[PDB]
Amino acid sequence: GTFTWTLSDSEGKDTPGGYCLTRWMLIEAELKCFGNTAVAKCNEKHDEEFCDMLRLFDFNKQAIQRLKAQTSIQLINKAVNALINDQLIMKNHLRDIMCIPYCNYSKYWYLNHTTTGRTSLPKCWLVSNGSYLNETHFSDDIEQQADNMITEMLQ
Amino acid sequence: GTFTWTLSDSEGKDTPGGYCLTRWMLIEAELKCFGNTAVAKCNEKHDEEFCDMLRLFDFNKQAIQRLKAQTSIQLINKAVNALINDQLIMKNHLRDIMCIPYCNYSKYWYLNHTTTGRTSLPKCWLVSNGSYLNETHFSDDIEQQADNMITEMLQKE
Amino acid sequence: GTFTWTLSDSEGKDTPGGYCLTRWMLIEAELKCFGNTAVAKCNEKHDEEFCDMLRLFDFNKQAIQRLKAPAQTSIQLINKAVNALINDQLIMKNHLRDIMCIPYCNYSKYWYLNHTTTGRTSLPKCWLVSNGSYLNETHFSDDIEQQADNMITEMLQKE
Amino acid sequence: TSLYKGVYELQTLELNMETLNMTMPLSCTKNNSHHYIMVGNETGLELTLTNTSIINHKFCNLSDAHKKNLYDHALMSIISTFHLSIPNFNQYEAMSCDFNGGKISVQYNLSCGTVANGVLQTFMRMAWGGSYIALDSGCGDCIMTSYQYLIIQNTTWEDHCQFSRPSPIGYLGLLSQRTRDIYIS
Amino acid sequence: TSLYKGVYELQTLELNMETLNMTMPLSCTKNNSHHYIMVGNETGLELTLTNTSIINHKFCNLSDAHKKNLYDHALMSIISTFHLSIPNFNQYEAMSCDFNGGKISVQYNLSCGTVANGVLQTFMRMAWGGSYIALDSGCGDCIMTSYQYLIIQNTTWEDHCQFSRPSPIGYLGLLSQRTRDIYIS
Amino acid sequence: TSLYKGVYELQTLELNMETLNMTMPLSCTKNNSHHYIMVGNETGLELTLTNTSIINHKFCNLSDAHKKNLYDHALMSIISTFHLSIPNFNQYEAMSCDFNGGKISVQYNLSHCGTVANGVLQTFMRMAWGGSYIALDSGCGDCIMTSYQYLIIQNTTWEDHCQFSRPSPIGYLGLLSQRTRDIYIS
Ligand SMILES: *[C@@H]1O[C@H](CO)[C@@H](O[C@@H]2O[C@H](CO)[C@@H](O[C@@H]3O[C@H](CO)[C@@H](O)[C@H](O[C@H]4O[C@H](CO)[C@@H](O)[C@H](O)[C@@H]4O)[C@@H]3O)[C@H](O)[C@H]2NC(C)=O)[C@H](O)[C@H]1NC(C)=O
Ligand SMILES: *[C@@H]1O[C@H](CO)[C@@H](O[C@@H]2O[C@H](CO)[C@@H](O[C@@H]3O[C@H](CO)[C@@H](O)[C@H](O[C@H]4O[C@H](CO)[C@@H](O)[C@H](O)[C@@H]4O)[C@@H]3O)[C@H](O)[C@H]2NC(C)=O)[C@H](O)[C@H]1NC(C)=O
Ligand SMILES: *[C@@H]1O[C@H](CO)[C@@H](O[C@@H]2O[C@H](CO)[C@@H](O[C@@H]3O[C@H](CO)[C@@H](O)[C@H](O[C@H]4O[C@H](CO)[C@@H](O)[C@H](O)[C@@H]4O)[C@@H]3O)[C@H](O)[C@H]2NC(C)=O)[C@H](O)[C@H]1NC(C)=O
Ligand SMILES: *[C@@H]1O[C@H](CO)[C@@H](O[C@@H]2O[C@H](CO)[C@@H](O[C@@H]3O[C@H](CO)[C@@H](O)[C@H](O)[C@@H]3O)[C@H](O)[C@H]2NC(C)=O)[C@H](O)[C@H]1NC(C)=O
Ligand SMILES: *[C@@H]1O[C@H](CO)[C@@H](O[C@@H]2O[C@H](CO)[C@@H](O[C@@H]3O[C@H](CO)[C@@H](O)[C@H](O)[C@@H]3O)[C@H](O)[C@H]2NC(C)=O)[C@H](O)[C@H]1NC(C)=O
Ligand SMILES: *[C@@H]1O[C@H](CO)[C@@H](O[C@@H]2O[C@H](CO)[C@@H](O[C@@H]3O[C@H](CO)[C@@H](O)[C@H](O)[C@@H]3O)[C@H](O)[C@H]2NC(C)=O)[C@H](O)[C@H]1NC(C)=O
Ligand SMILES: *[C@@H]1O[C@H](CO)[C@@H](O[C@@H]2O[C@H](CO)[C@@H](O)[C@H](O)[C@H]2NC(C)=O)[C@H](O)[C@H]1NC(C)=O
Ligand SMILES: *[C@@H]1O[C@H](CO)[C@@H](O[C@@H]2O[C@H](CO)[C@@H](O)[C@H](O)[C@H]2NC(C)=O)[C@H](O)[C@H]1NC(C)=O
Ligand SMILES: *[C@@H]1O[C@H](CO)[C@@H](O[C@@H]2O[C@H](CO)[C@@H](O)[C@H](O)[C@H]2NC(C)=O)[C@H](O)[C@H]1NC(C)=O
Ligand SMILES: *[C@@H]1O[C@H](CO)[C@@H](O[C@@H]2O[C@H](CO)[C@@H](O)[C@H](O)[C@H]2NC(C)=O)[C@H](O)[C@H]1NC(C)=O
Ligand SMILES: *[C@@H]1O[C@H](CO)[C@@H](O[C@@H]2O[C@H](CO)[C@@H](O)[C@H](O)[C@H]2NC(C)=O)[C@H](O)[C@H]1NC(C)=O
Ligand SMILES: *[C@@H]1O[C@H](CO)[C@@H](O[C@@H]2O[C@H](CO)[C@@H](O)[C@H](O)[C@H]2NC(C)=O)[C@H](O)[C@H]1NC(C)=O
Ligand SMILES: *[C@@H]1O[C@H](CO)[C@@H](O[C@@H]2O[C@H](CO)[C@@H](O)[C@H](O)[C@H]2NC(C)=O)[C@H](O)[C@H]1NC(C)=O
Ligand SMILES: *[C@@H]1O[C@H](CO)[C@@H](O[C@@H]2O[C@H](CO)[C@@H](O)[C@H](O)[C@H]2NC(C)=O)[C@H](O)[C@H]1NC(C)=O
Ligand SMILES: *[C@@H]1O[C@H](CO)[C@@H](O[C@@H]2O[C@H](CO)[C@@H](O)[C@H](O)[C@H]2NC(C)=O)[C@H](O)[C@H]1NC(C)=O
Ligand SMILES: *[C@@H]1O[C@H](CO)[C@@H](O[C@@H]2O[C@H](CO)[C@@H](O)[C@H](O)[C@H]2NC(C)=O)[C@H](O)[C@H]1NC(C)=O
Ligand SMILES: *[C@@H]1O[C@H](CO)[C@@H](O)[C@H](O)[C@H]1NC(C)=O
Ligand SMILES: *[C@@H]1O[C@H](CO)[C@@H](O)[C@H](O)[C@H]1NC(C)=O
Ligand SMILES: *[C@@H]1O[C@H](CO)[C@@H](O)[C@H](O)[C@H]1NC(C)=O
Ligand SMILES: *[C@@H]1O[C@H](CO)[C@@H](O)[C@H](O)[C@H]1NC(C)=O
Ligand SMILES: *[C@@H]1O[C@H](CO)[C@@H](O)[C@H](O)[C@H]1NC(C)=O
Ligand SMILES: *[C@@H]1O[C@H](CO)[C@@H](O)[C@H](O)[C@H]1NC(C)=O
Repeated sequence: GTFTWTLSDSEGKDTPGGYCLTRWMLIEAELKCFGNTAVAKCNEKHDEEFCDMLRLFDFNKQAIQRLKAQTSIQLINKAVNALINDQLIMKNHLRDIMCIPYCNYSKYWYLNHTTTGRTSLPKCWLVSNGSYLNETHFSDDIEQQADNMITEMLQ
Repeated sequence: GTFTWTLSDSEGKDTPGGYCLTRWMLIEAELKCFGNTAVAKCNEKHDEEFCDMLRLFDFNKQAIQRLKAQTSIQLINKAVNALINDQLIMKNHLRDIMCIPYCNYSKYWYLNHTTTGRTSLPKCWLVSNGSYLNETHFSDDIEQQADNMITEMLQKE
Repeated sequence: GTFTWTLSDSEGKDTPGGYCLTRWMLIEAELKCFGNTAVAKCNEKHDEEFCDMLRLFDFNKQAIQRLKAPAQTSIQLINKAVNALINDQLIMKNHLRDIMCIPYCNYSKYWYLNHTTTGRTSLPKCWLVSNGSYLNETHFSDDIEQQADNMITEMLQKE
Repeated sequence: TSLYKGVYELQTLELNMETLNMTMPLSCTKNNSHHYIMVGNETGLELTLTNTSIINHKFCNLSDAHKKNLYDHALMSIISTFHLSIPNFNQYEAMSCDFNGGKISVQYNLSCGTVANGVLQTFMRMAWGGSYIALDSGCGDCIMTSYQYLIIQNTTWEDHCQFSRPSPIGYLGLLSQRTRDIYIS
Repeated sequence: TSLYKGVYELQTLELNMETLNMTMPLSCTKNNSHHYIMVGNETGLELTLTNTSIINHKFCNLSDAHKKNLYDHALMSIISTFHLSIPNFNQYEAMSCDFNGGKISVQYNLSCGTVANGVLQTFMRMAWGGSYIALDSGCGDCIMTSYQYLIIQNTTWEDHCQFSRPSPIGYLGLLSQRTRDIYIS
Repeated sequence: TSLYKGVYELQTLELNMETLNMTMPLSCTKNNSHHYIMVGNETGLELTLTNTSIINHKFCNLSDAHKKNLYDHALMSIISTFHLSIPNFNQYEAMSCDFNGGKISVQYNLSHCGTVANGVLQTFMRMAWGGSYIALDSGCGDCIMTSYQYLIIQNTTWEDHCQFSRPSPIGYLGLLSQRTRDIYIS
């Protein structure tokens, strides 16, 4: 079927829903927190790659905190389809085969409001032949996300 | 993929789509009927366990009324994924493994209006170590359902 | 999982989102174009058969354009991509209906409502068939009635 | 030419699946006895229901055929998908094959719950369009046919699809239910 | 009883899965040692955990059993699903069987990562209701039980489901994770 | 730095997948020849493409290896997923193994479009998702070719190997679905 794993909430949060990535989950960066309005889209949509990664990071966090075993591969083999969209990474595989910019699940981009501090859901930074795309090559993607940010900010 | 089976409805009913469970589908209870506005969420959501059971009970009924055969296991071996979310029951298996109160698909709770009779979609009554949770331990889940019931009854008017 | 293939937009279209079927994709017909408002439902819903066909036709189009043709028609590509284009349980649904003597969808003919003056169309629903013959309009009249009401609601939602 | 609500006219469209021939196989049927699968515009497969057999030896030299890599890899992948999709296949004596020189040819000797039901259920799925004509089945885990053998042979492309239009939906459906129902070996 | 916002009364609902007996199997448990999977209203299947063995020969004549098509095909399907669902099954010596006359009977000789873990994980899944009472494992992959053998035999239907209600959720979950974890042979 | 609508600043983040090592395998590449799959912080697997062979006998004693339960069960599970994910594998001779003492080592002879070398390279392309194109030379085109003659898979110990591409579980997780999806009759 589709992913049923819901992201677990920590204890020192102001609104039930948001998710945070520690400084050890991000390379050359400090911790970053994302609001409930953004991560809520992870339960609705099926197509977001960054959501698939949050469910992987959360599952790894929950499995370490609650169990003891590194033959823990048997566990992920059961849970894979409940955390990620298998066809979503097949889509990226198809794009790579067709010389189309694809997502290798490493870098993501998002829009961050200057004074509100509110952020969009991080979308995947595409790559083509071993180099990420310039901002100039997906600027209309960023423009569309900025429009969705305004209509969400009004609501 | 995901479930595509739509819940058929019986001939003698007030509203099309509204589902009912007979007294033989419930244990120690008479027949209970749920309105269209509630069961309509079964086609939208992929997350609800009570919806996967309705598609199992309906498929059982339809297979009996329309076919003749017990080795009918070959039929459910084909149609399982068109009825239930496989990863939803894997979810409760993960929760059971991790000592989290899980859903064993037996008991369900829902809100019911004093005068209107309209009911929420039954959510699964969780269990932890062979005993269902008290109302006190998922009280904030019932509070959220009552707020969704108010916002839905307001959209009627 | 579920289908993730997004339908590719042609270069000359006025609104980004619509999809068109050429005169060679349709039998005994000229080319037909569907608006973004209709095709947008293909990304939301999981149950529409006509949407699964669009992703098949687009995938076939994209694979021919972007991949140098194989010497002898390798089938490995579609075996990888199938679940990313179609809903397997949707065609299993029609296989269940055919087994139970219920009118089913054999993925050939589709019906839709076209407004005589505005030109907007609903998403083509599948024209069901029972025992080697499509159903008359008279046997699914109330399915067409419901679609007109949703068309009304969608047209009013613009104003 | 039928109006709904005074403004909405009912219109139709019929998809021509023949243009998908370069990407995916396409099943169709000629008459009651003969059915086909088309891979591209040259090769293909012939599913025949005949009371006349074509193979009399009860061996299937699959390992030899694999080593002598002559057959079309696409055609055998359809033969594998078909045979794996058979549920409760327990009598290997009925399956008899001949892959001499790459020419693939497989015969299923027919004769509820028997091996003939599982082979006809998979045949019913494979040629989705116009399979009911040969089944005589109606509606009911039990399919019975008068024919005694199902013979699958490689063939060349011609205008065969006369009773039903070609379609890939048949093949695409067996891909998910591939090894879903197989006993322990 | 208890009303929320003064107008919504909290009500319950407990489903009776026993009515699904004709379409899908139903697992349940009697006590710590005895568990059952029911198919229909007559034929059934018992899987039990005993320190006493029932099969002393270490052979599993599966090919002979298939040829002599005596057994119930439904019970063979759920026992194929069970053996296939075992992850990292590498010691075939523990599996011993006896299918003489259609009477199916399979014994798993128990004794982190051993073959006993994979068989008990699949048993934990199979009888979803009331498997914890026999595991004595809590939460922690690695399952350890005092019992030495898991014996699976065919049986007749009775009012066995005394500790947990029957449900199909157990069997339905193994169907997807069927051949998902199997080594090369 | 880069502002949109005067109030939305374009910001990025890069995930460090290395912390998922205890739950799932992680693929990555060192150079053109060497690629790796990491299981935990100790064991692992080394996929190397070399014109030099490492096994000369054309037998694979898997049944013997299963009985003598010495090998790591995790590495055996990922070596099974690889061999099953190969499509249209029909030349068992190229498959040669040596599991003496739990030391797992598998060699694929690519010397033997449509050949057995394509299917093994297609599965290798998926497995080490990051940085597989460097070894392929293929570009875009189905048919994959390489100068190298052998694909050798050996068990190894964990080190700072992921130099060209970052570690990722995306490769392995994708083969799990397309596991037994394309295999011929035996
Ligand atoms: C989900 O979890 C719940 C809670 O853990 C679980 O509910 C339990 O179900 C069993 C089986 O129905 C109940 O046991 C019953 O207990 C009463 C007295 O308390 C007995 O009278 C019953 O015996 C009758 O039925 C027997 C078997 O048919 C007959 O042999 C006998 O003669 C009687 O006629 C029966 O033993 C148990 O009380 C509940 N527990 C609670 C807390 O309610 C449920 O089974 C789980 N669901 C699934 C699908 O596993
Ligand atoms: C879905 O179900 C429908 C209804 O059961 C089914 O439609 C049928 O398709 C066949 C095949 O296209 C139609 O048969 C045609 O009939 C016309 C006359 O009515 C003939 O002229 C055609 O013959 C030509 O085709 C030959 C072979 O291609 C050529 O050699 C030659 O040029 C012939 O002139 C053809 O036989 C049939 O009429 C319809 N039936 C209905 C009721 O419309 C459809 O095939 C099903 N879809 C799938 C995918 O199975
Ligand atoms: C997704 O695609 C991108 C772009 O193709 C890809 O990014 C690349 O990742 C590698 C690996 O991190 C980067 O290589 C680094 O380069 C810097 C400077 O050039 C070096 O200092 C680094 O070396 C350190 O790490 C080594 C291994 O840990 C140590 O051995 C060494 O001593 C150093 O400590 C490292 O080699 C590369 O620069 C980027 N490329 C770009 C354009 O940013 C990414 O890996 C892809 N993701 C996946 C999951 O494949
Ligand atoms: C296995 O499942 C079948 C069907 O789900 C069960 O049979 C069903 O039993 C109920 C109650 O006995 C029957 O309801 C009856 O309907 C008649 C009217 O037709 C009414 O007069 C009776 O008073 C009663 O309400 C139901 O018809 C029947 N269905 C079928 C198809 O037989 C059966 O009990 C289950 N067996 C086990 C062992 O669980
Ligand atoms: C299941 O497996 C276990 C362990 O692999 C088997 O137990 C072993 O059975 C043998 C033969 O009965 C035992 O050998 C005997 O040991 C005693 C000393 O305890 C010795 O005096 C005798 O001369 C004889 O050699 C062996 O000890 C025993 N091992 C263990 C660990 O229990 C068991 O037989 C297997 N069951 C089946 C049904 O295959
Ligand atoms: C494999 O993954 C594990 C866990 O995902 C990695 O271990 C983690 O390493 C970080 C950084 O060293 C640890 O954070 C530390 O937390 C303590 C307080 O708890 C703090 O004092 C330290 O300064 C540091 O912030 C984290 O606890 C640790 N987690 C576990 C479960 O051990 C490990 O590094 C990874 N190994 C490889 C080879 O990738
Ligand atoms: C959005 O931007 C703001 C400001 O640029 C970020 O807030 C900063 O967070 C860092 C580390 O958490 C602090 O050291 C700064 O003091 C913060 N600045 C302000 C003005 O609050 C915020 O983290 C960004 N959001 C995301 C998701 O990256
Ligand atoms: C919600 O509550 C109403 C009233 O309490 C229930 O309706 C009653 O149902 C019983 C049994 O079906 C009848 O005998 C009564 O006549 C009904 N009363 C009224 C006022 O309608 C209704 O069944 C409840 N909903 C559910 C799903 O249980
Ligand atoms: C197989 O499919 C191809 C492409 O879908 C068909 O070729 C097309 O035919 C139309 C009409 O003649 C041309 O306008 C296109 O340019 C062709 N496309 C290509 C890529 O050649 C072909 O007719 C189909 N063959 C069969 C036997 O159905
Ligand atoms: C279905 O069509 C096939 C092919 O047109 C018919 O098979 C032919 O039958 C005649 C008479 O026995 C033979 O001489 C031909 O060699 C056969 N051709 C092939 C390709 O096998 C078949 O008879 C038709 N069946 C029905 C019921 O109409
Ligand atoms: C193929 O052979 C079978 C069996 O010989 C034929 O079926 C028989 O048809 C006759 C006449 O209708 C009946 O009296 C028999 O009872 C049937 N036997 C069985 C086992 O069904 C069938 O008609 C033949 N088909 C063809 C095309 O020749
Ligand atoms: C669980 O229930 C079963 C069946 O009621 C019990 O098995 C019986 O045990 C007695 C005493 O040894 C035997 O005489 C019977 O022949 C057994 N019956 C069957 C069907 O095997 C079993 O003892 C019970 N176990 C527990 C722990 O309560
Ligand atoms: C089945 O046999 C095992 C092994 O003989 C029993 O487990 C032993 O129980 C005793 C008493 O508690 C312990 O001292 C031993 O250490 C246990 N051995 C092992 C290997 O765990 C078990 O109790 C027996 N079960 C039954 C129902 O008789
Ligand atoms: C890729 O890196 C590996 C490891 O650093 C290189 O393999 C070494 O090659 C030399 C010369 O053949 C041997 O003496 C070493 O034993 C090898 N090391 C290992 C671990 O196998 C390899 O040469 C590099 N390849 C390229 C193209 O840079
Ligand atoms: C796989 O097993 C076979 C048979 O046990 C081994 O082949 C034997 O090897 C010995 C020692 O070289 C010879 O004396 C025998 O003649 C061989 N027998 C046969 C039938 O070839 C083989 O060495 C094993 N391979 C591995 C890698 O363990
Ligand atoms: C591995 O061996 C192959 C085959 O000997 C090498 O490929 C040859 O390279 C030369 C020089 O470019 C060409 O003239 C040949 O035509 C190539 N042969 C083939 C079959 O492609 C390859 O370069 C070697 N690789 C390494 C790393 O030494
Ligand atoms: C709707 O009708 C108009 C006018 O008849 C026509 O131009 C248009 O192509 C139709 N739409 C479709 C999708 O066929
Ligand atoms: C098919 O089976 C029947 C009955 O078992 C037998 O008479 C006939 O000779 C068989 N045909 C072939 C070709 O094996
Ligand atoms: C089947 O293939 C072989 C080898 O390619 C060929 O000789 C034979 O003619 C083919 N059969 C048909 C009916 O075309
Ligand atoms: C198992 O099946 C055989 C044959 O159907 C039967 O004789 C035997 O009694 C069955 N076992 C039980 C315990 O009912
Ligand atoms: C690999 O195959 C080639 C050609 O078949 C052969 O020359 C070579 O000796 C083989 N190498 C091994 C190690 O089997
Ligand atoms: C592979 O494993 C064996 C046994 O654990 C060990 O002896 C050998 O050194 C390992 N190989 C490498 C390259 O580490």
